[PDB]
Amino acid sequence: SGAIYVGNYRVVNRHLATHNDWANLVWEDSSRDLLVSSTTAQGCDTIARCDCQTGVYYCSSRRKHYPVSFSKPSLIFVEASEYYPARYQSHLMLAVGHSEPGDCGGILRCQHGVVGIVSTGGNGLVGFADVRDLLWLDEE
Ligand SMILES: O=C(NC1CC1)c1ccc2c(c1)OCO2
Ligand SMILES: [Zn+2]
Repeated sequence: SGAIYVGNYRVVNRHLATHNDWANLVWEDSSRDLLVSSTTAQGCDTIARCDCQTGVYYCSSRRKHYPVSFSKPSLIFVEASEYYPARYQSHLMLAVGHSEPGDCGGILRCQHGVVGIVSTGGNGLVGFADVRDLLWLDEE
């Protein structure tokens, strides 16, 4: 599990999105596994506007932050998880690391701030849903 809190906006994996998230929807995309919902109390995180391929992610199926090199956001054949079938996911940045289903929502961060959240995990690869192209989060 896990969310980003960029102001009064909560960023989560679309597949972990709660009834409250859907009842306070702002934007969602199934091909990315992203959804953003409105909050009443403000959060403590900032989004990265950059082309970094290095950072640190949180891996809940280990309780560790791991430093990683990660691939640029792309259309990636993911395969059967507990929460999706085998399929392509868009804007998925890839790194070599531990990612099980429940790791989803772990933050990937660089020197520029939050890069994205864990979305995918298979064959010793962790996949992150990029949020860097979503420029509209910082304002409004
Ligand atoms: O190891 C993977 N998981 C599923 C095969 C079981 C995996 C397969 C294809 C990918 C990928 C990850 O990231 C870029 O495209
Ligand atoms: Zn960066």
